[PDB]
Amino acid sequence: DGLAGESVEFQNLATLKPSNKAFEKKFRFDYTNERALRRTLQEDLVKDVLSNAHIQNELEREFERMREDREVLRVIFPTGDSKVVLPCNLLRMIWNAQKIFHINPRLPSDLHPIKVVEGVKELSKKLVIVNGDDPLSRQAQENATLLFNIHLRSTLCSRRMAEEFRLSGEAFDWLLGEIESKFNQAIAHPGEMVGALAAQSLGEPATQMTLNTFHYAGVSAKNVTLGVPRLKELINISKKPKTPSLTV
Amino acid sequence: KHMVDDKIHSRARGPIQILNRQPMEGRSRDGGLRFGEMERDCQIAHGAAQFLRERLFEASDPYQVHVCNLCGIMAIANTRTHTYECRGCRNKTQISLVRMPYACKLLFQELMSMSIAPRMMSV
Amino acid sequence: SACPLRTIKRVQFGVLSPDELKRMSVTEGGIKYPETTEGGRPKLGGLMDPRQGVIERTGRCQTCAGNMTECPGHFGHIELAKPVFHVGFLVKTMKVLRCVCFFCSKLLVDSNNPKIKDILAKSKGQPKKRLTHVYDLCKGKNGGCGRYQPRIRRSGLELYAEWKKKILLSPERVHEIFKRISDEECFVLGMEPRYARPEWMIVTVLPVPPLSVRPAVRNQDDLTHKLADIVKINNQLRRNEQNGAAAHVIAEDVKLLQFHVATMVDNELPGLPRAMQKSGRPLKSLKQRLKGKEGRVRGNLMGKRVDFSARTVITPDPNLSIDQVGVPRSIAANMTFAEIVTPFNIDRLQELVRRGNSQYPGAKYIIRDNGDRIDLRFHPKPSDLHLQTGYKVERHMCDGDIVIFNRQPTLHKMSMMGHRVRILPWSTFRLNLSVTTPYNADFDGDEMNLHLPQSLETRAEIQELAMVPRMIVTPQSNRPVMGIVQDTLTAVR
Amino acid sequence: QANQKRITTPYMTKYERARVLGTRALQIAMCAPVMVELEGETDPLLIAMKELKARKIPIIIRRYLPDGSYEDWGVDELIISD
Amino acid sequence: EEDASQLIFPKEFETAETLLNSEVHMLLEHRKQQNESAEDEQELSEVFMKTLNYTARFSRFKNRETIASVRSLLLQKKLHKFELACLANLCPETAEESKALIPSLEGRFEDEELQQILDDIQTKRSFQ
Amino acid sequence: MEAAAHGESDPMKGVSENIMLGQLAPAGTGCFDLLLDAEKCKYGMEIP
Amino acid sequence: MFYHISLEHEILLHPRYFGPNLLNTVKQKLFTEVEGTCTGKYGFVIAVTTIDNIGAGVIQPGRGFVLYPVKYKAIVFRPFKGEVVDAVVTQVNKVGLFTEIGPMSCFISRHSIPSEMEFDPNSNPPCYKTMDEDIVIQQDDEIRLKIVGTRVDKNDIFAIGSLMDDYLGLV
DNA sequence: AAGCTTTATTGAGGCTTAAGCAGTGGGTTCCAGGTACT
DNA sequence: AGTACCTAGCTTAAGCCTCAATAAAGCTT
RNA sequence: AAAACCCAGGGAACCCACU
Ligand SMILES: [Mg+2]
Ligand SMILES: [Zn+2]
Ligand SMILES: [Zn+2]
Ligand SMILES: [Zn+2]
Repeated sequence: DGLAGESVEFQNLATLKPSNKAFEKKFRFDYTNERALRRTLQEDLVKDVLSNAHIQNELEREFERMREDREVLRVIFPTGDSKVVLPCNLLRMIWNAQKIFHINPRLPSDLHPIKVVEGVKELSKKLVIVNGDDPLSRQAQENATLLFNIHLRSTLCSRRMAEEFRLSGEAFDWLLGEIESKFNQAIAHPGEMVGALAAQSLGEPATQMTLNTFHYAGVSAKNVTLGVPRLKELINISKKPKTPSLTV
Repeated sequence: KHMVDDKIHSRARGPIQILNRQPMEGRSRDGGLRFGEMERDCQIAHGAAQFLRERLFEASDPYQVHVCNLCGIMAIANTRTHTYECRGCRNKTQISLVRMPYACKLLFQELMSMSIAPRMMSV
Repeated sequence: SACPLRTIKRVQFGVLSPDELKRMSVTEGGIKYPETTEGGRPKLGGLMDPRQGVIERTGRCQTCAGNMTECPGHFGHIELAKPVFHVGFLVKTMKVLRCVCFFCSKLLVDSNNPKIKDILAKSKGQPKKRLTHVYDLCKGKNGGCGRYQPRIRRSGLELYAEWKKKILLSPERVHEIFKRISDEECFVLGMEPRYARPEWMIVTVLPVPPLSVRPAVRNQDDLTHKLADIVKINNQLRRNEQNGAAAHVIAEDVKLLQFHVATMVDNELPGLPRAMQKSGRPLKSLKQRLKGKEGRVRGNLMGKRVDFSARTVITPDPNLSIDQVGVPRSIAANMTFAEIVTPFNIDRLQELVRRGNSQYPGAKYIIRDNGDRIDLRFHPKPSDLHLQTGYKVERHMCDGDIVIFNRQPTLHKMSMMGHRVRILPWSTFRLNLSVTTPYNADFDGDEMNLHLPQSLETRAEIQELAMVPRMIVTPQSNRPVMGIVQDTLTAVR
Repeated sequence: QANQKRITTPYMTKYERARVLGTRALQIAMCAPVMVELEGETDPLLIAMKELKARKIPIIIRRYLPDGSYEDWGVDELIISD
Repeated sequence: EEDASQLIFPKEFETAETLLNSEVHMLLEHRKQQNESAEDEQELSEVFMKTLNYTARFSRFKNRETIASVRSLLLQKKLHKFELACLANLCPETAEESKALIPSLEGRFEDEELQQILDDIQTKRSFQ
Repeated sequence: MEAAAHGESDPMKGVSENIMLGQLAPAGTGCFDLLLDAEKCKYGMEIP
Repeated sequence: MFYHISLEHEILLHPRYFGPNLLNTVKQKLFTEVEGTCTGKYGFVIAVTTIDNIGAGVIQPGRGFVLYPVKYKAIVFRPFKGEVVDAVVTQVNKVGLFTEIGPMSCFISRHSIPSEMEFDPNSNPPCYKTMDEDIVIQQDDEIRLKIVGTRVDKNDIFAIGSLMDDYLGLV
């Protein structure tokens, strides 16, 4: 991905592990309801969304991308877990933005949801891992930030922005700048000794992790062998491992 | 028995070994600390290439040797009369000066003693 | 000094040509005397040769004008009577002997072959893989001369040919048969004749390293004793074949000479008796000097002793920042930083110079513009203590200086940090508490190493990279490594 | 390669900044002219950091592409990391 | 190894370009003039004014226009730069003298044409 | 020896070649080279 | 022969001498350090015509100065083997003949001087002349000499002339 | 002559052997002995 | 007699030993 | 006799400690 290992944090993918109805209930941003729009947005913005159908079409299109993203994540993560490392802690910065701008989220918010969709799309263009314009670089850029963009859309969708976050227009503008600035700081620096860093990153834990933590049974019948010798058998390709095994 | 005055020692360009122009060993002979292999690896990981060069060459054993440009073997140089000739080649004009540690010069020397030519080309 | 300063872009490894070795040698007549010195003075042509290098301090080289420090040493050569193959290249020699025709000295593989052209097409730049393909291809032939494959077996060290008659095979026989392989013929086997030629693998002239390699302290080196055996036996062969020609003393002394030169390179021959000295200690050969963990590559080139370093026990101290280390005064009064004289600090540095050494904040070395050092601990005349812009002052380290602070074993990159120097009275390294966790040093008698970056440029390199605030978060597990020590943690809870 | 084909990262990464600071403080310590108006300092490293914040270091950095090519970025042209 | 009598030159002086005594004289005089101006500059080397006086004493073409005429006259004949420069500097008067001073001119040009070239040189030689 | 027997070369593009040869390795803070600007030196004033 | 070639040399600039005008300092450095010098390969460095190219300034790692590769047109002269060159006689000796070609001192020994061209110290100027007193080579004369060989010592070249071949001697 | 049989034949499975095996200080002992010749 | 001169396991490639298809060679009907 | 001791020219093996 081209991201250095210092400026990343454990984050939770909200798009992963809802039900289909739960996913739609939490992300679709149903614009048909009157009172919900009245409570969340200011009245000038409420009639703007209700009157125009182009905005409604765009809000439907971004949800289409989320279902596409939801399928992609489930293919990437067959296991039902979402604890993944990503550079920008989006939830914290949103919470950071809330306290900076004194949201008072009881009042209806005042940012146009079309600004959220347009701001996210512009932000995704600004986050560049691979330069160039040819489709080979475009695919690499898409694949480099595929996971981050899915998480970026999920946390900064129109429904959660107007319902559970309720940032302001200036706060959202600050949020986009902060995310862009922090993502550029997490880019791997050309010239980092990754090989030396990775080698120490594996050998340092090798001292702490026991030579024979597997003296005990481990799996009741199997002798897992996990330990320095198991690490050794992987570092040098041993054609005669101490305990070969299968998982049928 | 492990008191601190028996263990404290510092050094700045103290006595230098005779086999290779490196610092002594042990504080009894005013020896210096050894910047071992893992220390070199850690300074690579830090990316502090200039500090690594300083430690391993400038602060340990700086040395210079004259090598002719054609053949990668060290030549003979009279710095008093400024005569720089490579016996075997006799070029006397295409000869270069390099700054390389005395340990590396020694190593190349017994490599030549093994009939091996570490021909250094500066071009 | 007239030679331009250059950097080594590439180094090419090849065997020394015997003709090349002779001409580069400084011992023109060759080492013909087993003696070390003659009547208290170095004997020309002996083991210690004045042309070879500088013998003692306050002396000059006879080849160059070296002062025992600027003299790199000059090689000599030993024209031994009968050619000898030496160890190491023997395994490669045997493979070459298999590939080449024993009698016709031909490639034995008929390079006019699409199989070999396929191999050459595959082998563009890999010499060892090219030689492998051919060795497997060589198999068995007897192909052109007829009955020309003698199985070449190696008994002990000496290798002997054996048809299905067995005869011990002379090293000079190897030299004669490698003389015939052509240039492109060598390129098929993966040796460039411009750099490596098979006939050069047989050592027909032995290089003796200069005095810089083997030292003398009156007392001779272990390598010197072995070279004494080489020239003692070499002179024996030279006189035996000069007039004796017994054809049997030669048959044994050549083997004895072969053993000695072989052991000089590699001591631990697996099946051959280790060489011995009069003291009873096995002699350290050149290969033994390099292969060990205490050898040259690892023990001297990779990890070496360094000046400007201190080592003492650490004691905890919570009254200073995490980037500050409390070094003792005596260490600070013995460790110097080279500060450049500029008009900004010319007055401050002048104040340090007049203090001199043993006046803690002062200095001990002052360097002129031409690299001339003047000591300050011996009180020279005040006339040369003047300072102008351009001088160097090696002043004792003061507060705020940057040091590298590491603990063996250095496992990860947080085992070696840069700290700011604080001067405290007692004779220990006072460092902060949260720095313990990355170091794994629990003050139970642990002693620490402190390195000082001597140049100004490397000082900024550490300050922008190796300061402890800049590696609070690890890259291995994207989490902080400093943390809070136990006593603060329990008290804050 | 011209400025149209200038593909390296516009940000001054930490190794480049660390070496620029060292090589500029070394020059300042050797009586090089100072690019920025100093308010009175003796440590040349602080002067180099001040120049870094002023983006007035008279150094062009040559970034070697792994293929053999190289780009020439100005210090003022590079975006400072901090 | 080198011999200009049959035009054997080292590989280094293959792209070299020759100059006249008068061309060198005028170039050195211009450089001396710029040395007179552009203050805070020390005097030039001993070789500088040594060669300047050497080429001023042996100057044969007092005019830069004469220099241009000699070049436009001599370049279009098949002459090597060394032969052309030596002919224009030594200024022989007889074809035998020109062939003896420069033995690499044997058969390059007809002796009548060579004598005509020498007569042209003498015509454009700035007399004193 | 095997490199010497095969006449091998070494581009020294790695790290430890420069380390043992004592020259600066291309391992970060040294992966690049620095060029002194000509124009920016004109804009700087001389300190007293 | 007086040659106009392009030569490459590296100039070293300390930061103390950077100044507001940097390239003029490099020009002065080049105009000082190669002028009047002599190389065994290219001969006498007579003058630098025009500084052609100034290369990129590579700051030496660790050490302070910057490095400038410089290409420049230069007027040079190198003596050859086998050419007749005009010369000015500086001294006539019983052993040889001291002649001058620009900055180069040339020694024409008498054994390489024909038998007719004899030495006479009886004349007020010690000079070379024949018995017919037709060719008189004395102090401050304009002659032509046949360069046989050149020797370089202490970074300058001196040569040996001869008068064996025809049309050699006083002009 | 197409097929069977033999016989090298040639690539493909089984046995010994080097060669490596984390970092810095402090003390002790030993480095010729044996003959030979005055 | 004193002294100077001579003489504990490991692993893995790697070379080495043996064994079964197979086409050339010559019989075979 | 700059007697600028600007302050070691010994190595090897073994054992014992500390992390
Ligand atoms: Mg401890
Ligand atoms: Zn040479
Ligand atoms: Zn020497
Ligand atoms: Zn044959």
